[PDB]
Amino acid sequence: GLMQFTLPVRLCKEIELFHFDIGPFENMWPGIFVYMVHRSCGTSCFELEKLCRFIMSVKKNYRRVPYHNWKHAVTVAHCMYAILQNNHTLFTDLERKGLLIACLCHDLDHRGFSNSYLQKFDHPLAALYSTSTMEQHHFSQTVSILQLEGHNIFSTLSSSEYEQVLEIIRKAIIATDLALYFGNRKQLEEMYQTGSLNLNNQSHRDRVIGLMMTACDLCSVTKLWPVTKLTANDIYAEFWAEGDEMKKLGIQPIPMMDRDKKDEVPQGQLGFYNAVAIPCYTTLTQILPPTEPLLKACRDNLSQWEKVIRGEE
Ligand SMILES: Cc1nc(OCc2nc(-c3ccccc3)cn2C)c2ncn(C)c2n1
Ligand SMILES: [Mg+2]
Ligand SMILES: [Zn+2]
Repeated sequence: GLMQFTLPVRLCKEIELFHFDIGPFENMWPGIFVYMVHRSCGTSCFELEKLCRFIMSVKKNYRRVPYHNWKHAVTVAHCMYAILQNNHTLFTDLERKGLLIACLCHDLDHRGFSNSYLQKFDHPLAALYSTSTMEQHHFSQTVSILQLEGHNIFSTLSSSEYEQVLEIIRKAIIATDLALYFGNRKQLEEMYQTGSLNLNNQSHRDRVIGLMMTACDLCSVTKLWPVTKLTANDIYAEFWAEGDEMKKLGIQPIPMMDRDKKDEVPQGQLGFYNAVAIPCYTTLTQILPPTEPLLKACRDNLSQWEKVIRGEE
């Protein structure tokens, strides 16, 4: 009970900032997550022993893929920590509990391939889950790990609080299917502008948590430029492997995934910032004003990709 995680001074300070990078020391990432749960949620949200066992089972179930790996899990949870800490009073006790766990679990057992690739391959997961294929898998893997002996971090919740938190997690993880983000953000855009947005309406809160999940998931575009740029290499290492596997099925991949079209990456990043990232953080900032630093960092990174295209880097 009296056992805090403490971080070295630089991390204790920088972890509070949206643009924090969790570092290359994998052994510190569990501690960083527990620290974040303790500050976000409280020192008795979870039994430390069960939480430590849950974290290590989650870690084991992330694969050694270039991008959709344990580092991404913890990175996405940190962005959620920063959103929750800057919006203290807007979220319930259950939501704070559920959303850091959701973020840690959101890409469990990811193979480095898109929903499209699984469907074109005719992977068994594409028969079991016809839409949001990997995301329904990720939720399935989260429930599996929660049911291991000694891994039920929610055991101290009442029956209906348990049902509510697993429902928060399920929706939060499904919302990371980027195919669903575009319509979710359009509806939030409409609701905010006509003034119908009501955070006491559960269907509206679901939508806002969905958008928070997209914001945390895309948060590589909200880091300092050297982090954004080096993370983009890991992102494209997966896309280009998927592209190779598309070519093995006799399907020309989209250019994003074709390593033969590396030269078009900077123009492809502009499209991504303009069509996905900037609109994501703009609507998030309209709904949750203290998340503005994410939008500001995203715009700075857009300007850096604009400089790459102008051959100034
Ligand atoms: C940082 C980042 N970038 C992404 O896509 C960039 C992207 N490159 C292209 C492209 C590249 C080369 C040639 C032609 C087109 C298109 N587009 C959308 C992401 N997609 C999902 N996530 C999480 C992403 N995060
Ligand atoms: Mg995912
Ligand atoms: Zn993700």
